[PDB]
Amino acid sequence: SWRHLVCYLCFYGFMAQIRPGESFITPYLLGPDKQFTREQVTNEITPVLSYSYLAVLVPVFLLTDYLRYTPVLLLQGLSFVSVWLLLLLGHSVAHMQLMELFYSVTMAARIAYSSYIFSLVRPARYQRVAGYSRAAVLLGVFTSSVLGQLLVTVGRVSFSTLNYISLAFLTFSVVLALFLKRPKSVLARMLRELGDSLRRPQLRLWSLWWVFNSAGYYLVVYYVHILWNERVYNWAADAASTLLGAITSFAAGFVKIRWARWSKLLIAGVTATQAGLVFLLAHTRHPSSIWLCYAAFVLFRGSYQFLVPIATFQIASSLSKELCALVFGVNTFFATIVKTIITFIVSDVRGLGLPVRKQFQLYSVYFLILSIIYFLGAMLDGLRH
Ligand SMILES: CN1c2c(nc(N)[nH]c2=O)NC[C@@H]1CNc1ccc(C(=O)N[C@@H](CCC(=O)O)C(=O)O)cc1
Repeated sequence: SWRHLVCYLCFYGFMAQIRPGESFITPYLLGPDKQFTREQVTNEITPVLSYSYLAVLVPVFLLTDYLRYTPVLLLQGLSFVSVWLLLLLGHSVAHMQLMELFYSVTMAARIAYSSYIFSLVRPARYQRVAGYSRAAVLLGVFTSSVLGQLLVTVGRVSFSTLNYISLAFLTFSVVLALFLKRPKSVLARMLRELGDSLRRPQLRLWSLWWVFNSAGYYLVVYYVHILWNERVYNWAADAASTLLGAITSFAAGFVKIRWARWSKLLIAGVTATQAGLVFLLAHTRHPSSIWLCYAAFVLFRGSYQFLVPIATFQIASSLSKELCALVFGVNTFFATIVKTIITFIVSDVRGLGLPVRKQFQLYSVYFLILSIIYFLGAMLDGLRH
């Protein structure tokens, strides 16, 4: 299986992220297809995603490496199929809450594929496979967005037919996941090994990056989404951003930079670049600079997605046991915790309610201080002689 091991896995990663009808879930609900209201979707349906995500991210990471990453990938595929079954056949708001819960389950289980990538290949070329995997996933997301948008805009396709197409694609993704090769008080032993592994320098630094920079990137992405929502150029920017992320993840898969040294400077410079990109993003105004702003966000996802195929790799090379998925899940869970803490701090009305521009200035400052802390840490241990 020289061709059936990593090529097939990246093929499945690409085809499992194809969902032409995913990007139009809201407008499909708000129309002469479900007869929903904006208030119903934005109170009783959308927050169910957040509730379920920061509840189901825990068991998924806790047991995902125990059952060898294949059954939970099949569960993610079946959960996408269940999401689209609820979408095609759902009237009460309870069914849409169930659909949001299942979509949250898939979002939680993405880490399972992220770690199954490392569980398959031999622990030597981890980086070159992480890059390929992230590139395949981002190509899948970009293809899904492009296909859905061109099907609804260039062609004349009703949302029902698009959702049927997406259901067929998800069924094929489940069929593809069926054939994946399954690799070879447990909680106390796992926690002890987790604490033992966190003492390593590279794993510690990159886990901190995943906890903080990923949370910042999620916050920035969601708030650019709401800011642009608050039109064809929106999908154009999102698709271009995903494409640049895929290209940069492939490049990171090809990167040869040493990691014992010349690594903290790398993360510091990448985070500083992200801070500058958000800095430019916040202060765009009525003039055509918005177009230039449209580029900056793309470069934003051209930076964070340049480090995920590296970070995961650098965590896969520092975990002696087969706990490469528990650490990824802990990092994602804590990133979600940090993101929701910040959202409670600023986004909510009961919190420090500020305009979106103020939020983006605050995120620029937060990325800048993260990069400054990383730079200070790099300089503190620079000599050690
Ligand atoms: C279905 N969800 C939803 C909706 N719209 C409504 N009205 N209700 C919903 O529940 N639109 C899609 C949304 C899903 N929300 C999200 C949240 C995060 C990501 C997300 O993780 N995007 C990745 C892109 C790359 C990838 O998929 O791996 C990211 O980097 O943020 C996707 C959808």
